[PDB]
Amino acid sequence: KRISNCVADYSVLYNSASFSTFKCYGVSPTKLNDLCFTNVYADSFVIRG
Amino acid sequence: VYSSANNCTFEYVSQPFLMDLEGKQGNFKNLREFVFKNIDGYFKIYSKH
Ligand SMILES: *[C@@H]1O[C@H](CO)[C@@H](O)[C@H](O)[C@H]1NC(C)=O
Repeated sequence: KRISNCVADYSVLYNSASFSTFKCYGVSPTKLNDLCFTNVYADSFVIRG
Repeated sequence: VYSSANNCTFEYVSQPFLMDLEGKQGNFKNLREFVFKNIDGYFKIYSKH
């Protein structure tokens, strides 16, 4: 799924704690609201623990 | 208007517009002008009824 032409909102993404893994490779998640990107993609699949 | 499509990026809807689908042979009552431009890849629309 391609996400574009919208104001990014990761505030609800890191303020929650239901997730188990929040590792961000390449870029650091501490500054995400100050970074503007051209294309945002999102994959989704299920895998065992 | 086309046969098929494969992949693309942009899609816009804006506010709904209502026109009349009935065609006649009488004299015209409105004039519409449109200007399409492309500077640095930016598409420009200029119109006024
Ligand atoms: C769409 O697919 C074509 C392959 O025919 C590819 O060349 C093009 O880069 C793709 N467009 C995007 C935005 O990924």
